Amino acid sequence: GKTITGVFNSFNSLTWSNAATYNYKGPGTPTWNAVLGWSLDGTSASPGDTFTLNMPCVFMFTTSQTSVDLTAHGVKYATCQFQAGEEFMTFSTLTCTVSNTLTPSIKALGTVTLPLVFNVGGTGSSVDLEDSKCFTAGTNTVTFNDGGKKISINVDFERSNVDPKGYLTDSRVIPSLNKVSTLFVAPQCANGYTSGTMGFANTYGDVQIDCSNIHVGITKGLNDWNYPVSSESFSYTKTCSSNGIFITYKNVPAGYRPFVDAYISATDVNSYTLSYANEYTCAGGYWQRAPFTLRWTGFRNSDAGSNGIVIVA
Repeated sequence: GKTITGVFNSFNSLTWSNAATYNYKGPGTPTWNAVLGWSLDGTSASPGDTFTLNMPCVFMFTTSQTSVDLTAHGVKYATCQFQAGEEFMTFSTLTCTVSNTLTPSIKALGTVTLPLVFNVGGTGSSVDLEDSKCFTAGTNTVTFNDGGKKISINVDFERSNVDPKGYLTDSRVIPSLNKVSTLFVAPQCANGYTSGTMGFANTYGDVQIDCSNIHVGITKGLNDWNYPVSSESFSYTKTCSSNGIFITYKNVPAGYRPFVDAYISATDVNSYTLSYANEYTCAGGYWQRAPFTLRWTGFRNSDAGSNGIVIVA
């Protein structure tokens, strides 16, 4: 029937719950539990009606579930659907629907908790690049929307403990494609890069590179969690197979960091290994060829649930 608004009306709590062993409290590190207040009124809301909650800068929900129910006392008065932004968009949403239990008489209240990770960058995609300027370390204000009607809360974010002068890698799962997105940023040559090679290959036949979905570029500095803030182009040659992706670059400018990121499929996405190529000759003669191998593991999923109170009137 109608498309109601203002159901989610309060941002009660936004608290971190380290999913795995991350050594900092960042928005890009799971899991952040958003507790939101909701209220449905039978007099003004009818079964079938629909409401969206729009959540900017939220990458995905760190749960295997595809929906969460608004449940006041073992009873379900609405079903909500998770729509992760991932790499498709900069925001995620909750598309909900009123259940047939919400009769004119019934008024349901309560809270819902939502395991969410933010997108503070991670690839050259327009999506991550915009979302890479969404938060900064320290005290931040996070705002969700319900159709013109906003709910906000303050939260403290910590920067990364990894020193941004060395080589930097990260990884992040994309469930809607069964793909893991990984990143590689060469060590910092403060005055620019003369030459260099950089990439990553699979190890022992479990990893494959999605050649179609690569990004290669240079970043003018980085954001607080060691992710690219912008992707320009520069002078490289590109070799890419389903086995592994490598570039040989030249003629870099001071203040810029070269990076390469790509979609992959590994057998067990919560345990895999990659081999990284690493030469760089700085603007300064410091030629050094330092390849390595890095193992990548899993996150600890959480649950979305709700509780509530009902008033039969």
